[PDB]
Amino acid sequence: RNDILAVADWGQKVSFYQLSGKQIGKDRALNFDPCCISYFTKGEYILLGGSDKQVSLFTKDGVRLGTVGEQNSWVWTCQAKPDSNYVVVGCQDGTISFYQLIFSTVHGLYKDRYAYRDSMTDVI
Amino acid sequence: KQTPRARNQLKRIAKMNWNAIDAEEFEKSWLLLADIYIQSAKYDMAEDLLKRCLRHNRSCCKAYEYMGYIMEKEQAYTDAALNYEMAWKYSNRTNPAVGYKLAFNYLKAKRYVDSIDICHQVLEAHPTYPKIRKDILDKARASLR
Repeated sequence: RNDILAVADWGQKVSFYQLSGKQIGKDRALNFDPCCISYFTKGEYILLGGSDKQVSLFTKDGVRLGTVGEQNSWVWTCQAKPDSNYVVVGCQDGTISFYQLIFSTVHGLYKDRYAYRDSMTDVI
Repeated sequence: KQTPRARNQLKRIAKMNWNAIDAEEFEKSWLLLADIYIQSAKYDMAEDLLKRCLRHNRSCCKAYEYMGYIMEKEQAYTDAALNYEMAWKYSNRTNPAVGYKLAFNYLKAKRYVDSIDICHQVLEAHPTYPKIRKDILDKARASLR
């Protein structure tokens, strides 16, 4: 079985474990206590919030991609809309924020060749 | 250790009024007199002098720390937390003990997340500072739900 469990510890790390108990890769050191780990619709990106008063987007491997929102308290939950780029962030202050994530097209073209950005970390 | 002589001398000093040239000497004198009073358990007049010093200067870290200790003695956890937070901010978080007291006061006031934040700040400042992982951070973590 090829299943991945993303784990957000309070030792400030995120791990990825297989169903057999073996780990996938190394840990990803964090400088904040995580309180919410989730996924997008097709499981392509990861949402991470917590002790940092902000929400971050990560690759499915755990490489940080950018900041979704900057909040004023701990983000206790960082879910995402079931079939869209919208994300909703609820924090301890009681604030609920509904962001729409927009991804910029990064590409170049020369005559008969066209390079573009795929999966936010690859060049096709 | 000529403490009574110092107490009488500072009683005399506090009688004179503050001036624009010896402000720091005045603040040191008032702080030492507050020290003597707190040692002698004269909380009221020490509080009065500390309020005086804070009136004449709004960023005296030691005065705020003394006020936090006084409010702790009366279990004024909200006021003690505010004073300790102010002292922690103005000291540029170079005194781990102040952070310890402040996190403890948040913990007692049932403000667990702020206590955890201050504990993280202290441990980042000093990873080896003991008695904070268990006496404060662990207890705050256990009380979240």
